[PDB]
Amino acid sequence: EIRGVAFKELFRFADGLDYVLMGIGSVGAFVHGCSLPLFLRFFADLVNSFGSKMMEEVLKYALYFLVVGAAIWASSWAEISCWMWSGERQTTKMRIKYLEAALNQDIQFFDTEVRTSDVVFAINTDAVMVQDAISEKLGNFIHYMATFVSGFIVGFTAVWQLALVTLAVVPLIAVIGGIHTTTLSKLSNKSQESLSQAGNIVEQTVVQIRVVMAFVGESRASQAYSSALKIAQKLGYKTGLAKGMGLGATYFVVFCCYALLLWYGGYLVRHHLTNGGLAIATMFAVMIGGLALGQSAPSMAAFAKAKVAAAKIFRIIDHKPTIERNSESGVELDSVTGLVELKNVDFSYPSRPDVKILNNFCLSVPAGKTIALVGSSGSGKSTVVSLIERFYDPNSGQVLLDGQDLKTLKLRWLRQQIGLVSQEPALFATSIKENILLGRPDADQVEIEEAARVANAHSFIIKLPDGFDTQVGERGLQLSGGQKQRIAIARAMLKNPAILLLDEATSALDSESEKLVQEALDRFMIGRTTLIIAHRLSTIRKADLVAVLQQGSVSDQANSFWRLAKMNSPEWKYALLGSVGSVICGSLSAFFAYVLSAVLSVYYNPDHEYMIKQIDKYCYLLIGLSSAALVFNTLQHSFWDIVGENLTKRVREKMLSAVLKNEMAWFDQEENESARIAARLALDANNVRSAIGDRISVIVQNTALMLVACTAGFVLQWRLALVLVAVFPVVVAATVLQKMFMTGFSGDLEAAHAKGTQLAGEAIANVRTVAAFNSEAKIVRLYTANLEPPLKRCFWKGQIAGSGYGVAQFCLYASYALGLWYASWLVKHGISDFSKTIRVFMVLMVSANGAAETLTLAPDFIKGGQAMRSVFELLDRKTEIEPDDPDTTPVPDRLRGEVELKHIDFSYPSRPDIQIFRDLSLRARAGKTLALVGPSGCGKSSVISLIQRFYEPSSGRVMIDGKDIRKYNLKAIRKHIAIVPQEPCLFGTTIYENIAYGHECATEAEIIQAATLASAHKFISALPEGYKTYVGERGVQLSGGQKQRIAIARALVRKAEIMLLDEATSALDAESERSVQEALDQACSGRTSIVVAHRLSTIRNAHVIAVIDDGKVAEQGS
Ligand SMILES: Nc1ncnc2c1ncn2[C@@H]1O[C@H](COP(=O)(O)OP(=O)(O)NP(=O)(O)O)[C@@H](O)[C@H]1O
Ligand SMILES: Nc1ncnc2c1ncn2[C@@H]1O[C@H](COP(=O)(O)OP(=O)(O)NP(=O)(O)O)[C@@H](O)[C@H]1O
Ligand SMILES: [Mg+2]
Ligand SMILES: [Mg+2]
Repeated sequence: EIRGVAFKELFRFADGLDYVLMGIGSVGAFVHGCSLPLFLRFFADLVNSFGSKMMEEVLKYALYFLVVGAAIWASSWAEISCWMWSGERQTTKMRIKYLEAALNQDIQFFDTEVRTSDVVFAINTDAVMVQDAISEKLGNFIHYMATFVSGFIVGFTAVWQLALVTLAVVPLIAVIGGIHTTTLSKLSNKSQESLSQAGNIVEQTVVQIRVVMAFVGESRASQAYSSALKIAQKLGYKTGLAKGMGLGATYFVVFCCYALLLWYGGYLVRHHLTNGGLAIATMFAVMIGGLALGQSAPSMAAFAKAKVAAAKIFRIIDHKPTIERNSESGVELDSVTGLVELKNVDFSYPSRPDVKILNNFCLSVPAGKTIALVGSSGSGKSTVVSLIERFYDPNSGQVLLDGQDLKTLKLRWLRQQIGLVSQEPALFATSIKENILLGRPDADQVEIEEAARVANAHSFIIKLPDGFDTQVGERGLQLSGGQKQRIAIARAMLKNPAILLLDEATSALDSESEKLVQEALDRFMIGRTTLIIAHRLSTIRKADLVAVLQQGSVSDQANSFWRLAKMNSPEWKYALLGSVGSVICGSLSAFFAYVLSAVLSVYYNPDHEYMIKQIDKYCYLLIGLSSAALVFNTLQHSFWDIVGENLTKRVREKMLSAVLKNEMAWFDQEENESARIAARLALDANNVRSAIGDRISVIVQNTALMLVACTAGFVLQWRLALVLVAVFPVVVAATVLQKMFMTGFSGDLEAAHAKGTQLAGEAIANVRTVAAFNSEAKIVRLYTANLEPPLKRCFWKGQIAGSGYGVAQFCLYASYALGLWYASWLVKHGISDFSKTIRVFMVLMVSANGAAETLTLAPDFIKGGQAMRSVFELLDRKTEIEPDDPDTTPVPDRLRGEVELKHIDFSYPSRPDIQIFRDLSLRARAGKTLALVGPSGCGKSSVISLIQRFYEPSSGRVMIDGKDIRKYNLKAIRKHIAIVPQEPCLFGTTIYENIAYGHECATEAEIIQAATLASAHKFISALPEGYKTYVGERGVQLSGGQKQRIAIARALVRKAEIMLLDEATSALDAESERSVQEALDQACSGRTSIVVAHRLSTIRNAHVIAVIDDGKVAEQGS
């Protein structure tokens, strides 16, 4: 465990405006806290002048009443509004600083101790925790502490002995608070770690959603999510028990102190030290102070959790990169020529330090000559590029640029002078114009068009209906395989480099397109040096020099609450128990007041023996009620917290199931992206937990207190005015809370922050891409621009919450003061008695304090309405393609494999103007392989997407074994289909689990057999941990050939009747490609295949050869 930061450390992001907002909020909280005890003492001093003509007194007291009401209104408004706005400002600044600190970390930091889900969780949940600490909760804590201090001061003014003996309660409260905060901080640390793991599971599931549904992995993902959430719910159970114990102990100590105060006051009255009224005022003040201490628990609860979260964030924020770019003092060579050398480079990756990738590696790329880096799969090559880009510093060697060590000069102008086309083109979620513009932000439109033209990208871009502004793709999945690669080539070529690195730039392209791109590059590489990694002889022939790499060298209720209750029925037992506890607790509060007020009339009896006996009896009653309050506070808090934990866990499971049940058209939307979906789920769960589950107990307790106050008013026959004043707080609280909830339940602008979260997710998922193009500052600027609208919306919400709290406080104070005036007027005139009114008004004060505690929950209700609307909008949505229709034609156990497409007319939901298929009739024979060929955008992968019902054809019929796939069970039919994705990314797990993802249960021997049949066993066994090696966030800690061989092994261990396959032989050496192709041909004999090929030599015995020309039925015979 890591120790949390100091409380002061929470305020390192405050500026002058934040300081003045915090000061105004603190002044308002202090004045609001002192308003009540000074008001009571002022009435005590006002009684005499009220008894003592009348019109002048009434007018003066009315104007003083108006002044005090205005002061209370302003103070209670500021205490909420200023604190909310200041907390939001500091939280936004801290999020921006966290993103900026994370973005300029080393590359080795992102495959070691941070993931994309980790940063998303830090931006969302930990930041909300820190905000809740520095938001209006701090203002409430200051208000309660001011109330306690004011009560002690006025008690000291009235009776100094009683105030002094009251002052002995603070050490016990301090000890209880310290113990409770320590336990809560540790439990919250563990719970937050578990929740981060669960969020990682969710994000990884959504990112690879096509692979997840293709291999029927929704159930496994849901089970893993539930298993992760079980730990969090157990820690929540423990947290609720700890909170119950703390609140019970605090109430027990406060009530025992009350009884001791009562007995000591009786002793003082026995002598001639103090009279009745002074003890009355002191009892009132001490009661208010104890109630304030009781209500100040949620602030202390949030403080420790947010201290832990802020420690977690500040660990990343204060972390300094080990590369240590020499931005202040670098060489900054002026006229770079192009001579780049690797001299005696000994390099081993930080993730696997034992494996030495390069030993004594020497390679001199000349000033203006091209080097073709031929070599084996998983042997240098892409690592060498990572050395030139300064992704990793060489461990025991040197990298030189024009005879200058790269570590002695800043890497900013390096990456500005290097144009990189990586193995996997990492495209962002913006438009393709912004993706191309990443190379040079300050470029004209004509320059962008020229860069696209030379990179052979203009033809397919101008054909798009939206042109260059086409905003498609999260990982580029809304473009074809070659389109995103050509866009990456255009992006790299726009930034005119002196050194150009092409790590398999051609890779997956059509023959004509590949020739055009390579010729344009050749006429583009005349004056600049280039390092090219390519396993195709076409580029090698044109290359100037060739280097062979071997062995690392060179050779409302109706729609929100009742639906939750129906969903969460099998907890109404626990809730009921907790409910009664809360109710009981509230009763004691009222009851306690009554008892104390009764003692207030015993003090005046001259009979000392009878008075002493009454004092003793009431002291025993108070001790019994104190013990009961202890027990029932513990019970109510523990059970309400277990109810909240069950609520949140069931909500999370239901939301994840709803997300995973949807179709591709849903996932191909800007709102329904992986980082945004994960952030939505996490924020919704956190809001329905903290703002609803943690407030139901206090809501029902205060409601019960107010109702029992009204019931005692009816039983004891109070006047109609008194019961009206008692009822008024209930109506005010109900109206205010309903208004805040409806404000929350109607409208939002969280999508502005959701865009920032998604931008951070893309930036962290593509740290190599953002680093190579020096786009960290651009990402930070876009993040700040996205975060401003949430800042202003939260400003407005804080304004309305402060106004509501202020008006409610003013109404309560006005009602109480008018009641006080009426009661004193009744007593003076003798129309009513005295002791009865005293009990009436003590109970009234307790009820009003409970109502204020209820009113304190406005922002929580607003965010609870937000969360409820979000979760129910997610749940209500119904999918277009149901993953499993119960009433379907059964799938035969031995599927023949007669997959066909008849008159298929298909248009993607996104960009629906383009008609991908116009009357496409493709047929695959039973058990025979079929090859799909054509241009890049002809739709070869669209056929694969149509086979698995990712999207439905508009007017086409896709047929399986002579039966429509629509009338089959989608989950059942998907178990007989095995695919390999076009760009085979892996999950954030081991090789063993990645391969085992293909089949439900496949023990160990089957996994080994699949690995051998994919010719992947050799390198996996050569790894230090074998099949248990962690492969990275998306398989980043592996080469392309190894990743694709692992994907092939997974598709093989699926052992399906219809292996769709694809161009899975790319990114593989000629020998490796031949071995994999021979093994696949041997394994797939007798089973139908729909393999697509870009190199026609691979499909030598593919039987039927089908071309896709004009998106229609082209030649199919051969
Ligand atoms: N971040 C990383 N952590 C650990 N190992 C890594 C990492 N990145 C790459 N490797 C390993 O580096 C080894 C060789 O370097 P690499 O650059 O992947 O080779 P390559 O020859 O370019 N592969 P390929 O493109 O498929 O032909 C592979 O076995 C990888 O598993
Ligand atoms: N989700 C999507 N939304 C919109 N268009 C899409 C989407 N997915 C694919 N496309 C388009 O579908 C067309 C064909 O792409 P694809 O189905 O990958 O064909 P392909 O022939 O397999 N490509 P390639 O591997 O490069 O040869 C392209 O114009 C894509 O931009
Ligand atoms: Mg490579
Ligand atoms: Mg494709």
